[PDB]
Amino acid sequence: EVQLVESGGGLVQPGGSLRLSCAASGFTFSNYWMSWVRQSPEKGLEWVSEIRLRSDNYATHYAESVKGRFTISRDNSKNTLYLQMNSLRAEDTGIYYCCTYFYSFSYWGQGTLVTVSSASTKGPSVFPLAPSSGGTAALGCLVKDYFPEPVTVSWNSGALTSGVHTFPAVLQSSGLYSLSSVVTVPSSSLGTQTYICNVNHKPSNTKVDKRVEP
Amino acid sequence: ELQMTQSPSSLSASVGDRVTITCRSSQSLLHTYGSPYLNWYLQKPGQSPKLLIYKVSNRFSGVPSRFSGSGSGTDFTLTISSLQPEDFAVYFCSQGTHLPYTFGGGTKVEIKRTVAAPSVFIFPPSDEQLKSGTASVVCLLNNFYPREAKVQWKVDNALQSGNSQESVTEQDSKDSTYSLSSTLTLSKADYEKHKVYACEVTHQGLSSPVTKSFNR
Ligand SMILES: [Mg+2]
Repeated sequence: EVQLVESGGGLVQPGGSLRLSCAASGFTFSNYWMSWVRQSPEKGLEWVSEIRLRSDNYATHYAESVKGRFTISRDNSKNTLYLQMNSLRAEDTGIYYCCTYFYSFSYWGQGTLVTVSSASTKGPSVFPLAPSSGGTAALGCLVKDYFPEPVTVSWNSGALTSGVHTFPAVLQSSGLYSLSSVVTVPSSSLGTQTYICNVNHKPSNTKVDKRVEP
Repeated sequence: ELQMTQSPSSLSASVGDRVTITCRSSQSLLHTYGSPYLNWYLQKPGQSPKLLIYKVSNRFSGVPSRFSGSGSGTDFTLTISSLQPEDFAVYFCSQGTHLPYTFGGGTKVEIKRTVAAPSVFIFPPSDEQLKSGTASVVCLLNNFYPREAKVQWKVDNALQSGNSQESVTEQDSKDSTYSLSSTLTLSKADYEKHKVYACEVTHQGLSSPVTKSFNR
């Protein structure tokens, strides 16, 4: 299958640089135009940049707001698309997507988060939301005080997925973010089944496995 | 540039209903070559957008028959013959006719289902959090519809204003409900000086507000 595996995004200061990468497979990469699209809550979906084929002498096009600061390029021999990003501004913050382009954005990569901020990274504290004692009981984990997004929560190393609800993060009065993940389970099993939430904050390389107990 | 405009901004319809989304182009998309290059995209929550319709009326590979595209000139429409719980997603119309490529603002499609009342859980601050010097109290509302709910924090029956944050999932892809997490944030000194803590939940599924509390 078509795979567009992106990397290279993250926290960066205003004025800074990031180089995005997109590794392609499952289709003849050199036969297709490629483009980058970004997404921010405030401006929605915004086409960024485009590169055409060898047979078009690698013509490129850019959105007006990135011209001169961004550079898209391709290495067909590595099946990789690039986006070099300089003089980053806060308005560049968003999710950046890698796209094959064939009259339309026909396949999209998973997306890499670019945050343009002068704040420092901060790993999270994980605290149990411990149940008390009626057929179904709820237990959870509080991921608190991290920067930047995102964190990931799984339960019992991905085994437990039934009834889990990971809530969207909230920006607090402090620049840090707080997240809650909860699971509903038969209160009978609370003595016969262990429950552990697995918290991953890639931006700070933090992995935390927290046992939740009544 | 070709400004793309979508309407309505959100809609809510029950399973099996027919939904029509309208996309308006600022200037007429060229139809001289053939079908104009108008594309429809579906974005599920926390997921990359996927091409649903291309060239006004062509279904992309694997896209179900219920999704259909139509339109001409400055007006194009997206229609789903029967709404499905899986179907709800933000829906986007984009033009490939001229640079810069432009997108509509999206149309949020939500499934309308029956009322379902939430299960409310309260959770006291952990001792480890108290050692840090802050107290976080969380109230969980689980599997409810409609989205609109009023959570209120009371500490010794004192209404609390401006020291709590809430967060809501998107609709479950299968049963179409929402869950809500509200977090009451207090300093440890403000936690120890009081005893009763409660969230009061008011929702259509409850004939009367349901409060869950603890003492500490
Ligand atoms: Mg609805």
